[PDB]
Amino acid sequence: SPQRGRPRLNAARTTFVGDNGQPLRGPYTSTEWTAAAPYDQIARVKELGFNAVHLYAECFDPRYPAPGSKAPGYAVNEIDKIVERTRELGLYLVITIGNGANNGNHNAQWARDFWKFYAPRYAKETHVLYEIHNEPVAWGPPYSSSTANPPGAVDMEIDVYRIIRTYAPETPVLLFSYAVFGGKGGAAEALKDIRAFNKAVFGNENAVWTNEAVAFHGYAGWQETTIAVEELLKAGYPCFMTSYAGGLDVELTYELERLGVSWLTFQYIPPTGVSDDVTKPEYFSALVENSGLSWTPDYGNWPAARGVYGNGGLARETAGTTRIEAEDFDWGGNGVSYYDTDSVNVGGQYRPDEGVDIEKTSDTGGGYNVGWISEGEWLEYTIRVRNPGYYNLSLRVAGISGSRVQVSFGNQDKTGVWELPATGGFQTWTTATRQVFLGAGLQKLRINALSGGFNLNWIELSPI
Ligand SMILES: OC[C@@H]1O[C@@H](O[C@@H]2[C@@H](O)[C@@H](O)OC[C@H]2O[C@@H]2OC[C@@H](O[C@@H]3OC[C@@H](O[C@@H]4OC[C@@H](O)[C@H](O)[C@H]4O)[C@H](O)[C@H]3O)[C@H](O)[C@H]2O)[C@H](O)[C@H]1O
Ligand SMILES: O[C@@H]1[C@@H](O)[C@@H](O)OC[C@@H]1O
Ligand SMILES: [Ca+2]
Ligand SMILES: [Ca+2]
Ligand SMILES: [Ca+2]
Repeated sequence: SPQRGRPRLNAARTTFVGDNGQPLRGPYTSTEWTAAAPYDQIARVKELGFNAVHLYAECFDPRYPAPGSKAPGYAVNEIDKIVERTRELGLYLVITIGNGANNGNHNAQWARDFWKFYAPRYAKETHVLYEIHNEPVAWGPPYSSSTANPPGAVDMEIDVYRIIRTYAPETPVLLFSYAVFGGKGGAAEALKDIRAFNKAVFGNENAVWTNEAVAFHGYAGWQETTIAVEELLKAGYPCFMTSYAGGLDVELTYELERLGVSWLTFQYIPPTGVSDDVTKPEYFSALVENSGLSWTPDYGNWPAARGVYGNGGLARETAGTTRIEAEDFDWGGNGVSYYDTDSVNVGGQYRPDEGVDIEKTSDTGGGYNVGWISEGEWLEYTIRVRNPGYYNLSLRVAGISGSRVQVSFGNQDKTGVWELPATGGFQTWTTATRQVFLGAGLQKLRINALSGGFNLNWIELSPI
């Protein structure tokens, strides 16, 4: 069977991982007011490096159970199709209740009845996880405050959890689905909610969860959301991102990858959804490609295996001058993180098992330079620009004759043709500088050798 094995908490207790130990990563679809996305459209997520699908299954009715209100269960035939199609495609599925125009709200009786019907229905589907309710409170913790808008969401979480565990004893549960989860303060407020949940459900405020995690969204922004997640992780509670958007929020994704946290992004499986289509490059694949983000996919060969050389495998951050040694190009290999015309490293130095040609340099500071740079060659360096704006881009270069380079950032040309002066010698060094406008974020710096005949020691960036 291609059916995926039950997700489980990882050893580090940071998130749910799959049957191969890898995080869950995926886009979303909806059966709230539309049919289930076709099989071939769901299949496309496998080629975009994903192994999961977020389903907004049904939208709640605030008026329920008043006359003419829409009851839960209306989409059952469409949800069954999503469950079957994900089963057969070897994908994980996270099912939740959506809100339509009523995000930051819920109807407790509607939620209890929804889960009463659906929990037993998919209990045995080992690829299916249950997320209690999307964004049930405007707009994050503490739900347990008597003045939360609206009140009683923790009672709903408790009640639905018990319903789920009665009929689906082994099914992973994602709790809270906080819209705005930000700062040490946010984590502290979430811990009030968690402690109250745990006391009611486990009889002990400090329960060690075996099959539950905190669902959250990214609307506090990447930095504050990352702080809040790190706090919650330190407190011993796993989490799972279920909805965020920047297109892909590359910055938060990078942080979640570092922290070992699974994620579902708010771009949709075609034909339809309320945001942006995940198969259009401008909303996902190009953002991943341009940034240098990498993970090992469950299916296919994309994204490429690559990353930062040195610096603990983390993106080199700008401030203040930031130096990137030419010899510290990203790992990933020929045609991926660099292109060299011969697979031998002719200089033999520093990285003898990659193709870039590297020699000891006599330049100030010593170390190494890239040499034997031939027309068409290129080198990539994954960096992170905190502050958007104009920077001085400096190349430390040498050459007997003049040469031409062009430098891209996130696959956008920032320099045009850049004529590098002859210095009269391959170890006679000069600094060439050009102003560039850089956008904020994780991005690959690419040196493109338009001609050969120059050596490159290092690259510098500093604000003008
Ligand atoms: O279908 C998914 C939808 O997304 C969920 O909200 C997310 C939230 O989880 C997080 O990721 O932040 C972004 C939120 O997205 C906003 O969601 C609401 C949406 O506007 C509503 O769109 C639906 C409209 O109504 C339906 O239209 C079709 C019709 O046939 C039906 O009867 C209508 O009810 C509604 O009036 C809009 O306010 C924004 O466009 C989007 O950015 C939601 O919980 C889930 O429903
Ligand atoms: O540094 C240079 C190299 O770039 C090449 O062009 O000739 C050999 C020297 O070591
Ligand atoms: Ca070579
Ligand atoms: Ca070369
Ligand atoms: Ca160097």
